[PDB]
Amino acid sequence: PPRPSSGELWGIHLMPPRILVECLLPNGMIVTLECLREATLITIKHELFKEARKYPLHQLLQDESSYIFVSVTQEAEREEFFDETRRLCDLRLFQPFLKVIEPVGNREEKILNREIGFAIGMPVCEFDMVKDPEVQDFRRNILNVCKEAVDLRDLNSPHSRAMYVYPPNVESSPELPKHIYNKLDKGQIIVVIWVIVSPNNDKQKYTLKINHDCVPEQVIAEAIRKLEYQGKYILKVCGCDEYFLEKYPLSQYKYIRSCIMLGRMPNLMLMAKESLYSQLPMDCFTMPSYSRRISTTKSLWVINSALRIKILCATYVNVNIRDIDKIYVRTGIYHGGEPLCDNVNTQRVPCSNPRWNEWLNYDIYIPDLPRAARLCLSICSVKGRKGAKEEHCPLAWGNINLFDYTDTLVSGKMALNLWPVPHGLEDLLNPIGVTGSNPNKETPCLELEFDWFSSVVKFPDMSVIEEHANENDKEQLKAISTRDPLSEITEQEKDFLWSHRHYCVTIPEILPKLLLSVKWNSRDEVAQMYCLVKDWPPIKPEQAMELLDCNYPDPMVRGFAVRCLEKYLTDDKLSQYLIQLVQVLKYEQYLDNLLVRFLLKKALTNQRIGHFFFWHLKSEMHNKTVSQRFGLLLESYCRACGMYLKHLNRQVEAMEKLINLTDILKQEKKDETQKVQMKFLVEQMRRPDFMDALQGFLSPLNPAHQLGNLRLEECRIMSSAKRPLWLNWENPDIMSELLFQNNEIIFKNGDDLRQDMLTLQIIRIMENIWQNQGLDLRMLPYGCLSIGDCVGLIEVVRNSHTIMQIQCKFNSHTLHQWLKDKNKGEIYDAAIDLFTRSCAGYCVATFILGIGDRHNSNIMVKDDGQLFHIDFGHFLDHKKKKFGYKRERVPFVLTQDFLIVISKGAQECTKTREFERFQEMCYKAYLAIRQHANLFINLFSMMLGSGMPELQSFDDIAYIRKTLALDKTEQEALEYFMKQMNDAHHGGWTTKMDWIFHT
Amino acid sequence: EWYWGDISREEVNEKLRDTADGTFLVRDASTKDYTLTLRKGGNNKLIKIFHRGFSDPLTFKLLYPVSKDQVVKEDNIEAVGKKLHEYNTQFQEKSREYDRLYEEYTRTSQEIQMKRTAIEAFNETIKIFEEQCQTQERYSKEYIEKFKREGNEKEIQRIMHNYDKLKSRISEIIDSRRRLEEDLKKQAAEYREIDKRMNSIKPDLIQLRKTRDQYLMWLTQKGVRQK
Ligand SMILES: Cc1nc(NC(=O)N2CCC[C@H]2C(N)=O)sc1-c1ccnc(C(C)(C)C(F)(F)F)c1
Repeated sequence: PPRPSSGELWGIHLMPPRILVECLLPNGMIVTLECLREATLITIKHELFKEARKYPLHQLLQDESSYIFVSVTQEAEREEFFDETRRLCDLRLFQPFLKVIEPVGNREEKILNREIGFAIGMPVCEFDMVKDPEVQDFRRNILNVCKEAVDLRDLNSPHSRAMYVYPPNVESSPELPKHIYNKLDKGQIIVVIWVIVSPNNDKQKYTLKINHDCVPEQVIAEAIRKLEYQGKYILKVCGCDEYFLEKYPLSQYKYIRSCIMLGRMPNLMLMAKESLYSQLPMDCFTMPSYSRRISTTKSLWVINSALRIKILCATYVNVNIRDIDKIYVRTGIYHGGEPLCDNVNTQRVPCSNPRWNEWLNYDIYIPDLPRAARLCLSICSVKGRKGAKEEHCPLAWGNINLFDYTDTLVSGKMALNLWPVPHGLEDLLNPIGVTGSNPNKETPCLELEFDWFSSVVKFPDMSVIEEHANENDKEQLKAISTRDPLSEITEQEKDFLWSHRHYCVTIPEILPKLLLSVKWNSRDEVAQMYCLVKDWPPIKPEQAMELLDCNYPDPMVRGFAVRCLEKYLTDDKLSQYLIQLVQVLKYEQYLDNLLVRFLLKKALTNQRIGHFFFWHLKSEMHNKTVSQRFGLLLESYCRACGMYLKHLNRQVEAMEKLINLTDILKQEKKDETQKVQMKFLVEQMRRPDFMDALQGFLSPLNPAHQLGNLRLEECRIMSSAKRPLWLNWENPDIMSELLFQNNEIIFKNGDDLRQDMLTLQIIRIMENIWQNQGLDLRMLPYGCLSIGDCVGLIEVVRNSHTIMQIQCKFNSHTLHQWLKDKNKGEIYDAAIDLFTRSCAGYCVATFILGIGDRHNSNIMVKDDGQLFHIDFGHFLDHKKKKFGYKRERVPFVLTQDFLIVISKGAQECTKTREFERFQEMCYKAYLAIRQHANLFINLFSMMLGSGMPELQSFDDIAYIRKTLALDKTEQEALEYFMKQMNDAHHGGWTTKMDWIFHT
Repeated sequence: EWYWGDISREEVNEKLRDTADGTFLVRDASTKDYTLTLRKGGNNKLIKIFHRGFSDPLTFKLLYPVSKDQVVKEDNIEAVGKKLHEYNTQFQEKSREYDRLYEEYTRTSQEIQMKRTAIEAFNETIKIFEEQCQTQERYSKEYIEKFKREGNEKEIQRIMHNYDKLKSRISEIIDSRRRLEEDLKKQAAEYREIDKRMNSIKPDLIQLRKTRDQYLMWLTQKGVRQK
């Protein structure tokens, strides 16, 4: 199983400096050897074989070099230690013992399987054990994706190898927004090209004035001038591992686009193609042993009977017999989150005797069962003690697919281990939850019985399914297609949409609404919908993503969505929405599907995608609902990612050391002072095992950032209760002085960072919409990555302080005076403008999202005036359950301190031309998000099964429908936003004209 | 009375949740004139009522209507406000107790998993150490026989001393596993008790919130209106 902790032994976080190790010799002798904690296995083996001469039967011992050590790890695995350079403290030993054996079996395969097991947090040998044929079929069949990707990487070597490892970090379009193009001097960019001249590695500066749309080769051509040369070189960003290897306009590269925007000087480095081409290892994939092993009918439409399922008994329930009256089994037949017929309950039985032996009859004809049909069930309790009032509560839930991965309808007897009810879920059924039995068998087990039809029942083939077997309305269809995914759809509209299903093809983006109009409990309507899906024109990827959420479970519908992504989703947008795409994998009925194949292919053909794909899957390996699926997926990724596996193992081991160090501070050393904790911190960090693991690896926040040597004098335990570690590394890039010299990251062990990760992603998407519309509202979506169960990394924003830090260094003018002192003379206006623009972005984003209340400690300001928010924690209607009030809060109220800055110290702050301009930025920002409401609703909808407590149902998403006033007109929505700002600030918010909203 | 005014789609969903077929209520359109919501096949059907019902010409089954049960049974605002304060105080206390119970539930469930993994590691360790006894036995027999016939007493004693060391270590590992199995057995029982406590608090917490929300709605209704 996965490691209980990150400690050096079971029940011991750190080994003492010297430790007794029990060594089991192959002659049956036991030798106790005192070893140094950091000693390598080669040292220990040499020390052991010298000592073994002083023991009986020594003559039976072959040469020292003929053996390796084996031991039990904290994962309960018998691990063979082929790499004898490893230290005793890094072996993850369960107990301090080592057994001496002769190496047997496939050495190469065992070494790779260990490296994969380490990356994923679980031994790969656990998969070989699994009896489920769906699991063994996935392991074998996914290898075609692995093979396809690896060949495509070596196809045009070494360029295709360079494009894999260092893909172009580019925007989705070369088109420049007005305010960005106008920052250029007649469509021309001033760029600085640096050259490392050998043999003394001197830096030469070349200032080039070229067109913005100049392709990288053209930039090189000009550097020569200030024939043979043009084609022998490559461009790299100074200070990081980002390369310009593809023929894109220079301005389309995010670094350049960002440089134009910020009015910053782009600092590039020119180097020879071969200097990079040589450093790229030729990646090799090898077919695993399990791909070379000897493994281990009627149609549904001819079955003339209604659906029925027998509920036998449950092993037990955990209820207080004096508090609950009865228990029963609630069941339902679902297609997504939509029941296909009414829910059916068993009879109520005593708490102490969970036995039903009841056939439940469903209002559905067996041939009418759609392909993605699921049985959603739970054991519920009933308390009927006040009047005729009853309180029904779920005890445990479970979901099953009525058809398996081979299209076989469930039959005979089935035992299902039920799952605990998620925190906050009050619904009796959990249809959004995963399918299958709980791997933990020490849970209530519900015995079921499905019907037998004297044979194996199979879902009809596609050929059989394509049986055919049979002016103002244009404006109405255009209106329905523009509505948000969670807007109300009437039965009249459903009938209207189904009637015009063949004309719907002319407006392809109407498909999600048309699919919700279909009667999924009718094989006649579904067969017709299937024929339309097959020939349906492709929709935009941002629209296709909706068809991957928990509301669209149909494999043909999901198949269509994947094909739109394969054809139109750019690597930029895939990286942007990767968090959502990994999450919707949890909604997939089966392990093998088109979405998992598409994502794995992309992760194995672009290392930027691969890096975050690995960490998003790895971060959830602790969660038993997805552990097997994500483990199998990660195995296939690690088997084919090439050399990147070694870089990922370095990140994994550096993270494990940090988890262990913080566990010590939070557990054993919890009652010690900051001073005593800091002494232990510096001493432990200076050990060779720690220095080796925490230096010279890639940043998990950004793999283009190299983490060199630690600056230990800058490393510290923060004053917060969870004991966050502030860490500082040197940037080892030869031209680090041009980007940043210090890479600072906060490591936090204790808080769930998933909600903050999602908020920071949403902020980044909002900022991009704003920029692409001519609105320069600078946000600061700092890096945040969850790496496990309530463990993650936060990117430090340097030269920034909280409002409280500024105030403690006061009156309402302190903040403005502080900004004046930091931005003197001619740079003052730029600071006020940046504060104003950043304020407007944060004002709008926080109001739309309903994030946690702002105060002086969760608002930060950079020296240059850039304002930003930290520690989001909460979002949406997080105060509804707690206080029951029906309101849309304004978390970021612009107090006098903020108004004084915006108005440059004016007496009447709201009456200024500065405040009028600020209001206009807010109004435009708000309407820009409202116009893109579908994307945000879809992004939140794709996160419903993530397990975040504040994002559990479509009703939680309803909050954004209110803040964006989606049921109102654009004019009413703006009046609504102004009213919210006026109510929160006690007046001050104005506009131009009430009746038509024209200046 | 089935007419419910300016209540959201989400409020209707809560009122129609797990209800029988035919259950309905007419509310103000979400901004468009009136919406009829009918419970059919475990789903809430939205039927628009156009005004100039839902048929081609507006010539102006619905079995059970959701009517506007009085949870609040007080005369005046002061008594209602006093009761809201009492229910809200009990609610916040019970919510805090539930959160504390949930954290202990998670911690216990996690520690149970850690102990279960460690037991498997103990089982694998004990096997290795027993295999070592067996290895020592297979080799020892032929050498013990030789040293006895040769007359080396101190050599047989050395082989015996090492075997005793191996057996005492095995006994210590076995006893450590036995103690872990005991701690797991006691923690598994603690888990069931925490699950039971949470299964008792959950219905009471939901009823308390609903009553609090009802008294809040009464106060809003009786107080000075318009916004
Ligand atoms: C993005 C960011 N940047 C920072 N920068 C500084 O703290 N600086 C930078 C200058 C010195 C120092 C200071 N202001 O004293 S803190 C920070 C941040 C973001 C999100 N959460 C946090 C915490 C502290 C709540 C967490 F999670 F780590 F515990 C911090």
